[PDB]
Amino acid sequence: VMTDPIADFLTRIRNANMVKHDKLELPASKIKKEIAEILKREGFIRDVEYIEDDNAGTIRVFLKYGATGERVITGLKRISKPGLRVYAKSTEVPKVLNGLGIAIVSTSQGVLTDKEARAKQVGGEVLAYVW
Amino acid sequence: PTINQLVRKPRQSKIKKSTSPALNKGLNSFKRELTDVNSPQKRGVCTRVGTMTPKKPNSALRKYARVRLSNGIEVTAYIPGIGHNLQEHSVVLIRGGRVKDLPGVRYHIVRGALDTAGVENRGQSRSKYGTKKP
RNA sequence: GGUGCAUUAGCUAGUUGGUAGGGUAAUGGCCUACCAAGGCAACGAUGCAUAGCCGACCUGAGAGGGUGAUCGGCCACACUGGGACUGAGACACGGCCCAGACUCCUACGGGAGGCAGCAGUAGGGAAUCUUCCGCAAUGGACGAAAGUCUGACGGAGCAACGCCGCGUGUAUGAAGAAGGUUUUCGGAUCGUAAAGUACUGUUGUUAGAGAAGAACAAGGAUAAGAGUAACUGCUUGUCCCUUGACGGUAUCUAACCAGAAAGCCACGGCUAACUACGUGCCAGCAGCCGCGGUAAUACGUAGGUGGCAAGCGUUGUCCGGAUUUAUUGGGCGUAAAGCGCGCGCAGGCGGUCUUUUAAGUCUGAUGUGAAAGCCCCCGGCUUAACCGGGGAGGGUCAUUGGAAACUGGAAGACUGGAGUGCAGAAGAGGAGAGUGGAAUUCCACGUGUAGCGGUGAAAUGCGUAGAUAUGUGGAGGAACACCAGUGGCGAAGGCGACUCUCUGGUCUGUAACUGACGCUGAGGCGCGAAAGCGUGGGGAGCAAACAGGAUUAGAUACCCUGGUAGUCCACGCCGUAAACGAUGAGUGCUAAGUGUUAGGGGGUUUCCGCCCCUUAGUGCUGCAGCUAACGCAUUAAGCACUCCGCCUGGGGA
RNA sequence: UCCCGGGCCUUGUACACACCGCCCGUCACACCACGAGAGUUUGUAACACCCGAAGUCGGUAGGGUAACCGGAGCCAGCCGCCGAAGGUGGGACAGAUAAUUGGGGUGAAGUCGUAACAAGGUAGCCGUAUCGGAAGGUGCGGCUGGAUCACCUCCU
RNA sequence: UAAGGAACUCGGCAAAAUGACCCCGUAACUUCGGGAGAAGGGGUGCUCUAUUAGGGUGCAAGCCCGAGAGAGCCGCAGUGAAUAGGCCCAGGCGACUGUUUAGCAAAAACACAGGUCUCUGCAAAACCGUAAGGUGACGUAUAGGGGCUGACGCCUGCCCGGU
Ligand SMILES: [Mg+2]
Ligand SMILES: [Mg+2]
Ligand SMILES: [Mg+2]
Ligand SMILES: [Mg+2]
Ligand SMILES: [Mg+2]
Ligand SMILES: [Mg+2]
Ligand SMILES: [Mg+2]
Ligand SMILES: [Mg+2]
Ligand SMILES: [Mg+2]
Ligand SMILES: [Mg+2]
Ligand SMILES: [Mg+2]
Ligand SMILES: [Mg+2]
Ligand SMILES: [Mg+2]
Ligand SMILES: [Mg+2]
Ligand SMILES: [Mg+2]
Ligand SMILES: [Mg+2]
Ligand SMILES: [Mg+2]
Ligand SMILES: [Mg+2]
Ligand SMILES: [Mg+2]
Ligand SMILES: [Mg+2]
Ligand SMILES: [Mg+2]
Ligand SMILES: [Mg+2]
Ligand SMILES: [Mg+2]
Ligand SMILES: [Mg+2]
Ligand SMILES: [Mg+2]
Ligand SMILES: [Mg+2]
Ligand SMILES: [Mg+2]
Ligand SMILES: [Mg+2]
Ligand SMILES: [Mg+2]
Ligand SMILES: [Mg+2]
Ligand SMILES: [Mg+2]
Ligand SMILES: [Mg+2]
Ligand SMILES: [Mg+2]
Ligand SMILES: [Mg+2]
Ligand SMILES: [Mg+2]
Ligand SMILES: [Mg+2]
Ligand SMILES: [Mg+2]
Ligand SMILES: [Mg+2]
Ligand SMILES: [Mg+2]
Ligand SMILES: [Mg+2]
Ligand SMILES: [Mg+2]
Ligand SMILES: [Mg+2]
Ligand SMILES: [Mg+2]
Ligand SMILES: [Mg+2]
Ligand SMILES: [Mg+2]
Ligand SMILES: [Mg+2]
Ligand SMILES: [Mg+2]
Ligand SMILES: [Mg+2]
Ligand SMILES: [Mg+2]
Ligand SMILES: [Mg+2]
Ligand SMILES: [Mg+2]
Ligand SMILES: [Mg+2]
Ligand SMILES: [Mg+2]
Ligand SMILES: [Mg+2]
Ligand SMILES: [Mg+2]
Ligand SMILES: [Mg+2]
Ligand SMILES: [Mg+2]
Ligand SMILES: [Mg+2]
Ligand SMILES: [Mg+2]
Ligand SMILES: [Mg+2]
Ligand SMILES: [Mg+2]
Ligand SMILES: [Mg+2]
Ligand SMILES: [Mg+2]
Ligand SMILES: [Mg+2]
Ligand SMILES: [Mg+2]
Ligand SMILES: [Mg+2]
Ligand SMILES: [Mg+2]
Ligand SMILES: [Mg+2]
Ligand SMILES: [Mg+2]
Ligand SMILES: [Mg+2]
Ligand SMILES: [Mg+2]
Ligand SMILES: [Mg+2]
Ligand SMILES: [Mg+2]
Ligand SMILES: [Mg+2]
Ligand SMILES: [Mg+2]
Ligand SMILES: [Mg+2]
Ligand SMILES: [Mg+2]
Ligand SMILES: [Mg+2]
Ligand SMILES: [Mg+2]
Ligand SMILES: [Mg+2]
Ligand SMILES: [Mg+2]
Ligand SMILES: [Mg+2]
Ligand SMILES: [Mg+2]
Ligand SMILES: [Mg+2]
Ligand SMILES: [Mg+2]
Ligand SMILES: [Mg+2]
Ligand SMILES: [Mg+2]
Ligand SMILES: [Mg+2]
Ligand SMILES: [Mg+2]
Ligand SMILES: [Mg+2]
Ligand SMILES: [Mg+2]
Ligand SMILES: [Mg+2]
Ligand SMILES: [Mg+2]
Ligand SMILES: [Mg+2]
Ligand SMILES: [Mg+2]
Ligand SMILES: [Mg+2]
Ligand SMILES: [Mg+2]
Ligand SMILES: [Mg+2]
Ligand SMILES: [Mg+2]
Ligand SMILES: [Mg+2]
Ligand SMILES: [Mg+2]
Ligand SMILES: [Mg+2]
Ligand SMILES: [Mg+2]
Ligand SMILES: [Mg+2]
Ligand SMILES: [Mg+2]
Ligand SMILES: [Mg+2]
Ligand SMILES: [Mg+2]
Ligand SMILES: [Mg+2]
Ligand SMILES: [Mg+2]
Ligand SMILES: [Mg+2]
Ligand SMILES: [Mg+2]
Ligand SMILES: [Mg+2]
Ligand SMILES: [Mg+2]
Ligand SMILES: [Mg+2]
Ligand SMILES: [Mg+2]
Ligand SMILES: [Mg+2]
Ligand SMILES: [Mg+2]
Ligand SMILES: [Mg+2]
Ligand SMILES: [Mg+2]
Ligand SMILES: [Mg+2]
Repeated sequence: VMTDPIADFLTRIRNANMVKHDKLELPASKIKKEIAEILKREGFIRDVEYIEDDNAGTIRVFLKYGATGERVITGLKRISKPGLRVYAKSTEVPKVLNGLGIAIVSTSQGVLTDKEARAKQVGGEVLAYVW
Repeated sequence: PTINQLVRKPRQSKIKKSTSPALNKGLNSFKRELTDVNSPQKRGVCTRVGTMTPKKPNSALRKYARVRLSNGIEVTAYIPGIGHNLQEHSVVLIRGGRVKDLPGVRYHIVRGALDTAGVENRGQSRSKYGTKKP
């Protein structure tokens, strides 16, 4: 059965990148909103829209490629799996690809990236690595 | 395996095996029981001196000894160098080292430490074979 | 919070709790009488084995792995067992009593002992030091104080055992001394190293000067205080005097001497460094690959070279390389590795939204994590080692204050998961009872004459007691011709003649209903081809064992003629297979092309038929992706998450 | 069509010194480790009874006795519980040893056959039953990890 | 009957030893019932607390039954007499309980439950009798007669020339 809806978000984007698909849509959730919204802030995804329906709504994401078809996202990874959750202190927040990537952290002040977390001295659950 | 599987029974590593069992064993005469202490050399009195032939394709005649160690274990040693002076009922010092050609020989007799004397007319590599400066 | 074994499953009876009392510095089954039958354990009790614990040490990029000697903290022990006295403190290392083993003295009645204190002796061992000098400094016990005691402690002695420092000489000097070693005999190398000239004394030898470690205490004068009727006396301050085992030690300056001071291992590759002679699978070498059989860069010796140097090699033990137990950081189609399959307790994991809580999570303050050690910054020893001062780090730690995104708890809400309802469909799914037709065998009777059967060839065998063939009838048992199809059904094994009875599951359509009711699942419980086992039947064909005939050098085989258990049925066991897709179960995503099974929708058409779309199965071909390759590829061996099983060189096995 | 030598293509291979290849098992000899064995012998931790020193505690005390008011109290002696060592008994566990025996491993040259690798000369393998000097043969069910020999079906 | 304790003897033959009740504890092996009273140990008398605590009987009077304890007392000895299992280790034979030579042999012999072969379709075969008449049987192949083997477990091989 479905045991990790966040992992599906991470892997659906990865599966669409390989075949250069220009868009995708998937069932919506509150936590997926920030993750999808965060990616738009650093240009990892070209756009995002919400569709309201009966069950839970629907979200579609517009993937982004450079001129002459280079991927903008070269990898997505899930860290804190349901089988082994991980937590990071204020000084333990990593730097994905030596600052050229980002990490999504679910702090007590909201879901925000690794760079912003070290500016507020808070920790939380590390959710994903995007580079 | 999965983390839960890896918690119910953790990972057990392999155990190495020593190649010189007799060197790392002791004896207590009061209790007649072997004690477990490591040791770089052991001494004993040899009970038989002779030769056998190595495995194929070598064809020489290798000079060995049969020593009874101080802790009461009967082992087979090997005399290096050209010519020796060993006889039955002689006290010698053995040390670790296996010879490949010989099937059962697992130890080396050190030369120049006890009743066994150094090699005659050795000019170089003299620290081995126990020959003093000429 | 820190160890191995499940090839160690139960353990316990003052044990578990209660009531009254005793005892202790103090609570308490600590002890006693009564009452009840409890307590612990698969989150590993009990038992066996091993072990003092920690700060720390070695290694490692780190996470970890191994260790617990020296220095510091705690514990236990004092020849082996037991007991108590004295005391603030002991069940007491150089105290007592009893028992035991051992040594010694006895006048035979009896007595005396305990180095795991500092030295030292014997023994064991591959292996570890002097039967030294002082209380001068520090700290102890007693004393009012000098002072006494202190094998604590300061020093000295032995051992290259380790770390650190630098001495065995510097500069100039030949196309190049002699002599080794090689040479296609000209030369090359040792070698600027010799020899020569000039210079230095760290070290050496001799002789002269000679520290710090010393603060003291006590004793003598004073001064000021508290207390005094007054002193003596007490507290603080300043002057005078006094004490060194090391030891004439460290350290300076005076002179003479290149003179007394370099070894160890390797040179085929890994791995820096190659030529001669001797030997001839011999002697021998070796960590692995492997070298040696009359031209060995690998054996032995020389010359030369290369690594280090007061050293250098070998052995033993630990970590690394080893991702070779993989949390960081591996895997299971064919290399080791998916249980034969299901039903499921415990456990692990879990769709969407709102409010609240604050266990997990993040953050601030306080207390603490000793000293020494690693690390950072300064300073002293002529430098270093070494020694001081300050700091840092080190915790799933305790008290307390915050945050609410995520996991958890509580209260509600929803329908994409799951299940029920309603309308259809297909199927060798299972158990029981009965029936059918071909064909083989046997039996009875007509017809009929000499062979039949069998093989690569034959023979055994059957037949004139009349076979084989043929026509008619009877008895009995087992399997179900065509249909039949990478077709169907089932969890797997497996299920194929027909009818009826009793039963399980699945697919499609609808959106009425409940509202997360789910997935996996160690132990447990069931099913499970064939052969095999027990009891009672049945027995037509087939056929292990067995018999005969051939083949063959032999033929305990293949081939031929016969043939018993078995194969069949009822009940009860057994529990295995190349039980295989050599591929665990659940879920989602990711080009297409084309057959086929069971359904649904739409367009053409009167139907039929053709086409398109869609759900669940079943085959083939192929992109991205994966793979060591073969190959897999929407029925993944691709991309991901959850749970279970299993693997860590071969043989032994 | 066969026998010999050779040339191309394809198929299978456990062969590469290349089929004059490779390789399995019994038997004879020698050595090594392990299990069983009528027995023998060392050791560990307990348990149940018998006996029970020292000692603390409890009871008496007829013998001895300065402090306190002959009295009290105290002490010796005796008695009771608990109790180390010792003795007896049946079990548990661990090691060593033993006539003989069972499979296993090593040894280039010994004897017997040739089971597997090619269609290995009867395709091989898996479970099971029986038989045979030995590799192994045969029956029943299963697999392809089979080149094979014929009509049909799907893909290119 | 001192000391010894099988040295006697074909052989521990005979004798000696254990012996009741209550409590603790108990091995190999096993057909799971056993072995087992395994083995090996401990306690018993009298007085007081005491017509006990508590039970049976009765309407009550009363009568009967009698565990645990404590304190004591006496003997060399407390089921103080008589009566009352000795036990263990290993092997052969027979599975077991049973039967046998009145008057020499009680056993390893016979029997047995079980196995197998064979005969018998009923006026059955088999047996007694010259026959009638009977047993078998007021039975009917899951029944009846005869031969051999003898619980149970694993098995039962080759030969049909001779009789
Ligand atoms: Mg050498
Ligand atoms: Mg603990
Ligand atoms: Mg109390
Ligand atoms: Mg207690
Ligand atoms: Mg324990
Ligand atoms: Mg590493
Ligand atoms: Mg560490
Ligand atoms: Mg020491
Ligand atoms: Mg001692
Ligand atoms: Mg006291
Ligand atoms: Mg003591
Ligand atoms: Mg003392
Ligand atoms: Mg003590
Ligand atoms: Mg002391
Ligand atoms: Mg002493
Ligand atoms: Mg004594
Ligand atoms: Mg000493
Ligand atoms: Mg000594
Ligand atoms: Mg010695
Ligand atoms: Mg002093
Ligand atoms: Mg002092
Ligand atoms: Mg004083
Ligand atoms: Mg003294
Ligand atoms: Mg002294
Ligand atoms: Mg000292
Ligand atoms: Mg030194
Ligand atoms: Mg040395
Ligand atoms: Mg010369
Ligand atoms: Mg020359
Ligand atoms: Mg000098
Ligand atoms: Mg001088
Ligand atoms: Mg001087
Ligand atoms: Mg002083
Ligand atoms: Mg003074
Ligand atoms: Mg004064
Ligand atoms: Mg004054
Ligand atoms: Mg003063
Ligand atoms: Mg002087
Ligand atoms: Mg000077
Ligand atoms: Mg000079
Ligand atoms: Mg090199
Ligand atoms: Mg040569
Ligand atoms: Mg070499
Ligand atoms: Mg050489
Ligand atoms: Mg040389
Ligand atoms: Mg050199
Ligand atoms: Mg040095
Ligand atoms: Mg060294
Ligand atoms: Mg080493
Ligand atoms: Mg590792
Ligand atoms: Mg691997
Ligand atoms: Mg898998
Ligand atoms: Mg294989
Ligand atoms: Mg495999
Ligand atoms: Mg499977
Ligand atoms: Mg559950
Ligand atoms: Mg959730
Ligand atoms: Mg939960
Ligand atoms: Mg510290
Ligand atoms: Mg400095
Ligand atoms: Mg320091
Ligand atoms: Mg410091
Ligand atoms: Mg919230
Ligand atoms: Mg709140
Ligand atoms: Mg539904
Ligand atoms: Mg059916
Ligand atoms: Mg059926
Ligand atoms: Mg018919
Ligand atoms: Mg012929
Ligand atoms: Mg006929
Ligand atoms: Mg199915
Ligand atoms: Mg049904
Ligand atoms: Mg049905
Ligand atoms: Mg179906
Ligand atoms: Mg509703
Ligand atoms: Mg399930
Ligand atoms: Mg199970
Ligand atoms: Mg069967
Ligand atoms: Mg049967
Ligand atoms: Mg039968
Ligand atoms: Mg034959
Ligand atoms: Mg036949
Ligand atoms: Mg059956
Ligand atoms: Mg098996
Ligand atoms: Mg299996
Ligand atoms: Mg199958
Ligand atoms: Mg398998
Ligand atoms: Mg899967
Ligand atoms: Mg799937
Ligand atoms: Mg399909
Ligand atoms: Mg191995
Ligand atoms: Mg192994
Ligand atoms: Mg040609
Ligand atoms: Mg090869
Ligand atoms: Mg063959
Ligand atoms: Mg046969
Ligand atoms: Mg077959
Ligand atoms: Mg094949
Ligand atoms: Mg007598
Ligand atoms: Mg007597
Ligand atoms: Mg006696
Ligand atoms: Mg006797
Ligand atoms: Mg006699
Ligand atoms: Mg006799
Ligand atoms: Mg008698
Ligand atoms: Mg009463
Ligand atoms: Mg009596
Ligand atoms: Mg009696
Ligand atoms: Mg009998
Ligand atoms: Mg008689
Ligand atoms: Mg009659
Ligand atoms: Mg008659
Ligand atoms: Mg009659
Ligand atoms: Mg019958
Ligand atoms: Mg029988
Ligand atoms: Mg008989
Ligand atoms: Mg039987
Ligand atoms: Mg017979
Ligand atoms: Mg006959
Ligand atoms: Mg005949």
